Amino acid sequence: TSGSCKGRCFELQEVGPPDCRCDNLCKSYSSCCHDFDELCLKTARGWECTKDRCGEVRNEENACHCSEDCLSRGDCCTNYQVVCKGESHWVDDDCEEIKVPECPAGFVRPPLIIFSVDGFRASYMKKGSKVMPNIEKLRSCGTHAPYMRPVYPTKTFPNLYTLATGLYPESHGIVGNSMYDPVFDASFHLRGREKFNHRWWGGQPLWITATKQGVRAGTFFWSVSIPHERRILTILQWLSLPDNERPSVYAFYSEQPDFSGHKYGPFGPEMTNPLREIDKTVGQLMDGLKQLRLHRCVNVIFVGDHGMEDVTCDRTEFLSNYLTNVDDITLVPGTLGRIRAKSINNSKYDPKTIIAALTCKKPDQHFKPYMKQHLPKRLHYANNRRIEDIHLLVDRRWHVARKPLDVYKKCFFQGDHGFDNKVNSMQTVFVGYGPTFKYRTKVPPFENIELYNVMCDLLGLKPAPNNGTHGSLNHLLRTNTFRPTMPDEVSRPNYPGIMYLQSEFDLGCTCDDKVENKLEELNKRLHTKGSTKERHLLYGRPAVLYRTSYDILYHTDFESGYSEIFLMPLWTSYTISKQAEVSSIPEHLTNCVRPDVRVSPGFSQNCLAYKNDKQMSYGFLFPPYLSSSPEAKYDAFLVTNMVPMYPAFKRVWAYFQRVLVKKYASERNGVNVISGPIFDYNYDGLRDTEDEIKQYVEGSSIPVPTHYYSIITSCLDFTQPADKCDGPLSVSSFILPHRPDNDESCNSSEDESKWVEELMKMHTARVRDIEHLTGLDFYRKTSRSYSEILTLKTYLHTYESE
Ligand SMILES: *[C@@H]1O[C@H](CO)[C@@H](O[C@@H]2O[C@H](CO)[C@@H](O[C@@H]3O[C@H](CO[C@H]4O[C@H](CO)[C@@H](O)[C@H](O[C@H]5O[C@H](CO)[C@@H](O)[C@H](O)[C@@H]5O[C@H]5O[C@H](CO)[C@@H](O)[C@H](O)[C@@H]5O)[C@@H]4O)[C@@H](O)[C@H](O[C@H]4O[C@H](CO)[C@@H](O)[C@H](O)[C@@H]4O[C@H]4O[C@H](CO)[C@@H](O)[C@H](O)[C@@H]4O)[C@@H]3O)[C@H](O)[C@H]2NC(C)=O)[C@H](O)[C@H]1NC(C)=O
Ligand SMILES: CC(C)(C)C(=O)Nc1cc(C#N)ccc1COC(=O)N1C[C@@H]2CN(C(=O)c3ccc4[nH]nnc4c3)C[C@H]2C1
Ligand SMILES: CC(C)(C)C(=O)Nc1cc(C#N)ccc1COC(=O)N1C[C@@H]2CN(C(=O)c3ccc4[nH]nnc4c3)C[C@H]2C1
Ligand SMILES: [Ca+2]
Ligand SMILES: [K+]
Ligand code: NA
Ligand SMILES: [Zn+2]
Repeated sequence: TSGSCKGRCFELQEVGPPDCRCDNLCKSYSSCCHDFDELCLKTARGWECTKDRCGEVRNEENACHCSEDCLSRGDCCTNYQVVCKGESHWVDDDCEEIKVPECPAGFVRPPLIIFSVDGFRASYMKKGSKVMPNIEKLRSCGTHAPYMRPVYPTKTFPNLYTLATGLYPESHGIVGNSMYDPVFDASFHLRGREKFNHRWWGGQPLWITATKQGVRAGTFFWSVSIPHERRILTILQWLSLPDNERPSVYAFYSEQPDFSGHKYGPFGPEMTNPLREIDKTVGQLMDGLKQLRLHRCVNVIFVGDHGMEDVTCDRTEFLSNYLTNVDDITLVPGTLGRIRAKSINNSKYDPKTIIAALTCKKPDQHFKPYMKQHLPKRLHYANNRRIEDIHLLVDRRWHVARKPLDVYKKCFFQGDHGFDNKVNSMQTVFVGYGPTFKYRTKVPPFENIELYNVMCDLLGLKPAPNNGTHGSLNHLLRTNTFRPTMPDEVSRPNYPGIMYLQSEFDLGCTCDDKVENKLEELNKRLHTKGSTKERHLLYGRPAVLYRTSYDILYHTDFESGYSEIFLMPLWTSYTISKQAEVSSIPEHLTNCVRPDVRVSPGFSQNCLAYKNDKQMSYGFLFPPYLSSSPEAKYDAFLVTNMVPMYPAFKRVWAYFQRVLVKKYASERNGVNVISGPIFDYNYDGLRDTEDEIKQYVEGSSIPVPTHYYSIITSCLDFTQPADKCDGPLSVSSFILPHRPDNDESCNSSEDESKWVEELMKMHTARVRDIEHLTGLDFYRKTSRSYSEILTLKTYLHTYESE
């Protein structure tokens, strides 16, 4: 470490060791040159020009300069021009639209500066507005969302690395603020050097995507000791490098307001200061850019990782209050719980009994236990060996801790984060400002997984495969690199006619249906042939994006895509107008299941299988309850409308079909509903192939769904009915887990009106989540632009307050 940093402070291109370093990571590696702080971390005279300093003789020891050569040397204090040249601060200037990039010669593309702020809760934009004039100018003049949804867990590393990669934590591998990997036999902590081993960090983050494609990056790590002022001056110096050396993408990171927020709560009186400070740093950057003539050239993204909630020690739940075998578990504690065996050499560890002991045990309990595969699918928090089989979702405002000793042998804090990512307090911020973003534009809330695609667009890069839906944020941008196209249908449907006689079927099924007009039979003929298909299929048939064998089946009240491989529909589509009336399954038709004369015995389910199977009953995708007439109801009992359902789950499903659909049709002015099965036995969030199914209705080839979905669409303008909508659509969807019990809902021994809807809300989902899980592609035929449809497909209905 004997070498010098002279003239190589914060050098971008790296050197070969044991040879001393001068970059942000050097303190962490103990590899800094002995003159690092002296040369690279000057502080003399502070950060601002004062009037007396103007035009001075250059003293190389000052932190920044007011000397005449400073603009060209690229190292003035950010307020130099204001003080020494009578320029105005960036914030005081009117905002003027940036129609085209106004860049100095040599700039091949507008730079991107990612200004990331830790714990910057969405509502600070309104609530701290009086003290954040620079940020508020960015926000009102550029493009902003009311809030941006983080990913689960709403911790710092999982979310910054999601921003950088477009990946769910389960895919990028940073699934928590601390992690045990069972194959590394290693722990990853906020403290320590293990976290610096590359083996934890999957996917391809923006700085690597940028390099691999010939675009240079400034640092995406800043030392905690390096003050924010020196961080801004470093970015400003790099922006003054020669064309061949100068990076195109930059990052800034603020520890605030998160650092304070943990101490004082999200709205503690001590929070106003951190917000003033962040604002001042933004002011410095914008003043700096304006000096360099870059303030109408650079795209600036102001983005937070997660919000902040009120959490205190006395609001902790202790596992020792639930389990007696509390010493046989390791818990990752806090705003989420992850339990594994304290030792794998122990074959006396039983997760089922742990779960059981943690379920609805206290009238008011503030967490809920889940096997990871049972977590709401919208959290995408299962497909990683680092995520423990046992998970606890903790209520907002609470903590889980193992024993009382852990909170008083380790009250300090008033704020925390990490809860479910639909929680209002966890929402964070997005503002984009620059030539490539729109002018004075509000966009709807979106998920942070979408940004990697946009940052690649902004930089002319081709994104690595990721979890955003590329095009879903084209409406943020003035000019678009990416023009999305609908994927091609892989399998085209069959359209079978009447090909089988009743007596050919031997399904163990029975129906009371043999009751004694010519016009009446041509009417019904037109039905089985797609007459009301434009009423029940409002957005075109979904496209199957994989290779398979399936039949389109028309009926009076509904239309389906019936899979000959899975022996049940992939999808069933139907419209319930506001006027539509509910009826009951008449008594003689309770056990009614009818063969479908369009589909072979061999590609049909049978009732026998359901008899012999003591666990499994069955339900219907189009609900009998909602048939338009007594004759049409017979359609609802076709064996091709049937699906396997646990009796426990039928309680949920029956309430949704009998009560909730009609309610939605009344509130929304008609709804269109597409429901179907989902198979995700390997919990990867993607459609299972046949050979992945772990469970069949006993002694049959009838596969059992892990989940059931519905997509419920209507007109955004609810003065128009769902079936005659001229403009933007409105959607909400869910993916309900197909479970043999209702342990998840503590009050399920009450009437369905007390719990079912609360459960469905918990399992709300994006249409895009259902697409991954089914291999289907929806909304193929609408009057809407494809970009708008992508936005709709990424929409999540969250059921939170405002
Ligand atoms: C969100 O977006 C992401 C990104 O697009 C989606 O994830 C992708 O999904 C693909 C499908 O699951 C998957 O493709 C597979 O890749 C296998 C090789 O994987 C390596 O290479 C890639 C490319 O560089 C790399 O990204 C991978 O990185 C993973 O693994 C390491 C750890 O080992 C981590 O550093 C990293 O975080 C990442 O981990 C994640 O992925 C793995 C699985 O890949 C998970 O297990 C982890 O939990 C974690 O989430 C890897 O370095 C490739 O071998 C596969 O090919 C198999 O299948 C094809 C079918 O086409 C077939 O030709 C072969 O038979 C082959 O099977 C053989 O191997 C089997 C497995 O051992 C064996 O059982 C068989 O018998 C066969 O011998 C496959 O193509 C892709 O890797 C990931 N990418 C990422 C970044 O995660 C994700 O699905 C999206 N999510 C949603 C909800 O939509
Ligand atoms: C992997 C990495 C470097 C974190 C990353 O992706 N960074 C990235 C991507 C983009 C983007 N896109 C934009 C900016 C960046 C900026 O990163 C950085 O300089 N750092 C962020 C780390 C946060 N941190 C903590 O110790 C911490 C831990 C637990 C906490 N709870 N509550 N507050 C916490 C703070 C050290 C800071 C170093
Ligand atoms: C630069 C980057 C990748 C954004 C980063 O710092 N990421 C990050 C932030 C935090 C934190 N906090 C925690 C973990 C991570 C992820 O780590 C990684 O994947 N890597 C970082 C290692 C740095 N490195 C070097 O050879 C090196 C470079 C510069 C040096 N100066 N002095 N000694 C040095 C040694 C190989 C990189 C692999
Ligand atoms: Ca799957
Ligand atoms: K049964
Ligand atoms: Na229950
Ligand atoms: Zn924090």
